[PDB]
Amino acid sequence: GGMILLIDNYDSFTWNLYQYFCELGADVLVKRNDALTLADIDALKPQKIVISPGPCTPDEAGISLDVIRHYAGRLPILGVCLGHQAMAQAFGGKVVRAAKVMHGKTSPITHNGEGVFRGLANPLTVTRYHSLVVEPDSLPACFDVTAWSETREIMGIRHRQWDLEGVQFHPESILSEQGHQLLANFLHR
Amino acid sequence: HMKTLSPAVITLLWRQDAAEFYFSRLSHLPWAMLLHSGYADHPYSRFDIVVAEPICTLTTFGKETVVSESEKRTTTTDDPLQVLQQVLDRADIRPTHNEDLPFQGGALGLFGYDLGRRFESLPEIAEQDIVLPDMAVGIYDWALIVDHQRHTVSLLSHNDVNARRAWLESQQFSPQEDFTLTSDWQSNMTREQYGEKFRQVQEYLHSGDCYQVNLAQRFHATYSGDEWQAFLQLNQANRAPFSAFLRLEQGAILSLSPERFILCDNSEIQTRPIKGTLPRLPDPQEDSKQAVKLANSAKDRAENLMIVDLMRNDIGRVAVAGSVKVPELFVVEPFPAVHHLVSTITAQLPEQLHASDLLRAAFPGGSITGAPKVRAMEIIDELEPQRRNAWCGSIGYLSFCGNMDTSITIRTLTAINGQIFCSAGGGIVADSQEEAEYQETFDKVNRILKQLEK
Ligand SMILES: N[C@@H](Cc1c[nH]c2ccccc12)C(=O)O
Ligand SMILES: [Cl-]
Ligand SMILES: [Cl-]
Ligand SMILES: [Cl-]
Ligand SMILES: [Cl-]
Ligand SMILES: [Mg+2]
Ligand SMILES: [Zn+2]
Repeated sequence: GGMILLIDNYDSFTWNLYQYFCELGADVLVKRNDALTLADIDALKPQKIVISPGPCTPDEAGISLDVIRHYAGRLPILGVCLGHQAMAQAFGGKVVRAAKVMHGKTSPITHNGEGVFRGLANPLTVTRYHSLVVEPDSLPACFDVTAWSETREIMGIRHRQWDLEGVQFHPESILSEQGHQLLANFLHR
Repeated sequence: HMKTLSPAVITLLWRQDAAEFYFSRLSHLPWAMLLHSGYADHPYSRFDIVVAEPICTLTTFGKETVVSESEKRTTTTDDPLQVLQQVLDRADIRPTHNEDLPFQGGALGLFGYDLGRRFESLPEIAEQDIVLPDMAVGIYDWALIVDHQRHTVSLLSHNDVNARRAWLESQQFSPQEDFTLTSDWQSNMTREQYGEKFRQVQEYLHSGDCYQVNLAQRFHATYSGDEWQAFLQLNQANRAPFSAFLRLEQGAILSLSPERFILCDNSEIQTRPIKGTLPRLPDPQEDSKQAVKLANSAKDRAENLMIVDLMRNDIGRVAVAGSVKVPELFVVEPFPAVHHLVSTITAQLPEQLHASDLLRAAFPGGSITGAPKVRAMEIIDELEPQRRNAWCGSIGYLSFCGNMDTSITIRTLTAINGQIFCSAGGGIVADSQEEAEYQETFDKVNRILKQLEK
């Protein structure tokens, strides 16, 4: 029995994520990255937090980084695309150009059946809208990689101790398989 | 409000052509409007709607809406769809839904593409060379409904349906001088100039500004004679289920649109984005093959799903809770000129919203702008020489009962002070190819353009 806070980082498909979560029975509060402070979050008392995709860098994602630093190990956090990159960067990871431009291409990803991939089919076909990946050689030791592209780019990370996980792709997208079961893992873990 | 009672209905004599027969005599009256299902065999081709003689009109040019009643005329800078909803509410006609009578009176007319500039801040690079409203909507307290499923012709009115029957039967039809084109068709761009714009768009897709852009060209010719005779012959040939003839104060809109923008039927929302087209082929064996090539083309399925993701988001902003579903993907719909790839998104309108609020959230269509929508529109304004005006807007109705249906005004001509305009576009992705997409525009309107050449 808990509200989910979706931090909107001004993506074009933010309501697709809100609707997917609503389809799964979740009470979602949508607040924008510049419309919330960490103190405001404490009083809203969320049970879980999702950092939405966005066109900006983690630095320009308002309170996104601030939220990860403060709530890591206190509340479950999911990061999607930008939210995933912000998650990596907050622990000392770097973001880099992808291999090629990935504008609504789908791609098969292999995974280890851990975190949000618990119970899901392997491989999984998913869509990427954005052209930046987490740098593997830089990835902090506190994260396992949960999924890889055909190219061995990072498509998911999970913290080894705390409930906080990131996916590079768009599960909310109709082009992406088992988006519902993926987000249901996060919701009901 | 004051009138919750259902409108009085009179059934007239069934004939398949009832709408063209009754509308002939009204075709010359400003604010006379026909929505025609093109006589199409199509799951969304059932109703022809005829209105005229509105109790109230709304005209939007730029930041001003003029609302004209009998003698009263007001001007306002307010949101045009908020003004429209206020006028509907102020009419104090509130009937229950009737599945057989989807428009029970209310608003009907044109929402032009450049009405979108009232909902988003956009650059002003493209040249405004057609003076015709961004919104031209009449309020009607009556209608004539032709139902091709029940084979019924219904005349409804919230005033005196008997007087309206007589008023209608009393009007008579002196066929006007026949339509002729008095010049050849001429594009607003050379094939060279298309390229320069096609390359500039792909340059913008590589930067990852946007993922998709509908790039359009416009053909113009001079004409003389009655636009209604042109429409009768185009309507026959195009069999398009979202066809319309609007007589405006400034000119006529001849819509042969096959595309539905948004339907709101007893709070059940539906949108059917067209994205993906292959031309139709002479040999009936080779043409059945095109329908499978189109359905099974990975490039074309990708482009479509991008637009489904866009429409899911536009509708999802305002839809109820977890109501946004995608019940059907990549159905191929054959039309005389072209096969089209059509996907359908459904949702529920919350009781706190109106169909007008739904229309504001989604307008203009993702299917004819691109993704992200605002950047696609920025680029379109930057590269297309002239504003789109009535083309790639919407024609449709907002019933007093709460229902709505709208088109996208593709395959739509504007006829104004002796000039006739026809536009054709096509979705551009990084993968797509200059000559294919240039030729795609021609394939979309050639039968239209050539049918009018004599
Ligand atoms: N085809 C629609 C009615 C319709 C015809 N042409 C239109 C143009 C715009 C909006 C609706 C329409 C139906 O059966 O209900
Ligand atoms: Cl198209
Ligand atoms: Cl299939
Ligand atoms: Cl579904
Ligand atoms: Cl077109
Ligand atoms: Mg195409
Ligand atoms: Zn992304």
